[PDB]
Amino acid sequence: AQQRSERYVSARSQHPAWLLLASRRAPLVLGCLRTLFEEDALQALSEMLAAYASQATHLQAGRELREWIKRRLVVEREGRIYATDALESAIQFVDSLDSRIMTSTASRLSVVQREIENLETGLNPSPTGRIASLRRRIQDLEHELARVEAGHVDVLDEAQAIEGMREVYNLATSLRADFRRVEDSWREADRALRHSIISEHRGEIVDRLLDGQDALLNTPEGRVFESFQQQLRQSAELEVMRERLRTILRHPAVPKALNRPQQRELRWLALRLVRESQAVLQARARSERDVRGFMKTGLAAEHHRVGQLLNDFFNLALSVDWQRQSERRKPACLPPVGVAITGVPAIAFDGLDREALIHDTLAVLVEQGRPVSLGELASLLPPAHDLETFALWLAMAREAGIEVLTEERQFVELVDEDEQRWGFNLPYVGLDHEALKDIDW
Amino acid sequence: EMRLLRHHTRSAVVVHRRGVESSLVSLSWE
Amino acid sequence: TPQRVREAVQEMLKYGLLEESHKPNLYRSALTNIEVVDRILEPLDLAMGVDEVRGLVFVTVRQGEVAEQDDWSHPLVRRQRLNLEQSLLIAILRQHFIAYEQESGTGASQALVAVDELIPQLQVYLGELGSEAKERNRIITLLDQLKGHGLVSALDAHDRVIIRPIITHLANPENLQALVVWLREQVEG
Repeated sequence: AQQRSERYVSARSQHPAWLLLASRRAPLVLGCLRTLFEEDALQALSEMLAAYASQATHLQAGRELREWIKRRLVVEREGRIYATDALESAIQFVDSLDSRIMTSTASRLSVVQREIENLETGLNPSPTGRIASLRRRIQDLEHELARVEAGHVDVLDEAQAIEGMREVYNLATSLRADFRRVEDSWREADRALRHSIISEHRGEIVDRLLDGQDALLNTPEGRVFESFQQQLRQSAELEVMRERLRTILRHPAVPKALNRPQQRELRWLALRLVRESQAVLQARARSERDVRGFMKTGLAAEHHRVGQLLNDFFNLALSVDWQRQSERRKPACLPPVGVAITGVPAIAFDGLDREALIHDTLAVLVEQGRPVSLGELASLLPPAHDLETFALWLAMAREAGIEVLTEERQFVELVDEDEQRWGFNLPYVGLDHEALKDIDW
Repeated sequence: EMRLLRHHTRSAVVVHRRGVESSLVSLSWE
Repeated sequence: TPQRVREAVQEMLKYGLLEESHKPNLYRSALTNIEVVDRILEPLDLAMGVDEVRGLVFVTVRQGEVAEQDDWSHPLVRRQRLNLEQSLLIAILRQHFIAYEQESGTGASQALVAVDELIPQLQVYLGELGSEAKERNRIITLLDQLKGHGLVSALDAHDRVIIRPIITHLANPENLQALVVWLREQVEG
């Protein structure tokens, strides 16, 4: 009994999912992670954490992400973040607290009894009992056929149909729970293999493994997945199953049992399962290819020796005084590598941009904080193109609802690049920041 | 094409609509 | 003399190294003319090192009959010597590069490390300053000093630095052993 307590203590100390449960900001993190799986992740996490001060932002988000990566909650391959089984387990536990489909049903008992009978019949090697069981089943089927031909077609009740639908959905949707587990097992097997190779470096083992074309990364989960997908490759029963499901879906009791998302999930079981099964073979192939490429490099002995030397240096580094500037600035002995030259031998595009102009005009309006007409705005911010700007200001004024007067004229003199003069007979406008502060552009 | 327009034009009329109403404004240059 | 050979020699001497990922033509031209490049660089007391596995062509000081030419008295050498603080930082970066290289496969990837990750490990040896600003400024100064030697690049918008593969030839096991022996002698008396 105490062994259970010790194991619980160890699990609380170690398992990353429980640590995520114990995290203070678990709700936001879980919401973000669940939404994403349906670099930029840091952006989304910071944006979500923004309007949740209550109770840095970028720095704290990065620190949390790196801590979780160190905790192996998520993995990083080249530039992308990928999930593990623990994330899905935690998500399931969290969202299961709302509503759970009951299993203690008579229909489940019937299915269990049928499966038990099937197992007991299948495991028997006797050639006589199987024949007797087949005869009994045929006799029972003939009795049922005679009773049906007597006019006793049995139609189940409403509650019975609802319970059957719910149980079928519950049992069917559980096929996709083990996918990440196989990938995690393959990754950990690959890491163990690389550690063994580097620890060993012996070239004979590398040559033998490269010569051998046998599949590496052998785990029982791989064999189970292979058998499952091999039986899944037979579409003959898949078509019948899909047709039966689509026939079932057209029943008046459906809206009373399953919501829209459940019906959508049930409608496309077969193709989705096939595609998901296919999606793992590419990952296995890439893992094997990367392992073989790493083996062909033949630098394991080099890395082993350099690691040993670095460990020796870092062991020596604990016997020096880093509190002295003179010692820290004492030159060492390292030849110059990659020495460059000694500096010298000692001898109608572009057009117009709108966003920048809008932002600068907004900044001027907010900094001045007073009504401004077109003349002053032109003076403070001389334009490159005289047109395409007056129109923009007038459009902003009209859209914002700020009134524009046309009975009076303001004369603005502009000079282009090639000298000369132009005069604009603009009407009068007054621009303020407060009115237009809440309109997108 | 406002760049080419400015070469061979001497006036402009801007039409803007807000809500279900519209309005016109006149300009010039020289 | 072929024009491509001369251009490759000029570029390599100007920059100190040639990378196939950025200059594949120069890398191939200089790689296929090792004897010619050696003959050209012999009067200059320089030597060429090639790493086809990592695709790099660098220039080092040619070794003469002199037992100790110090590798820093060459007239064409412009850079300053290396002290112990920068040496420890380089060793830590070498360990980071080893960690990056261990779990790496086919494909083009780069070794990027954040400053905040590097801060505590160097604080372990050097110590800790009163404010985080002081330590951050010290780390930035050291990173700039090492970037002057071409080992890293400038910081990006996300407070990260890139470790150039040249450190692999800077921290080769022979130089590592020599520096370890020298430091051991420094500590012992």
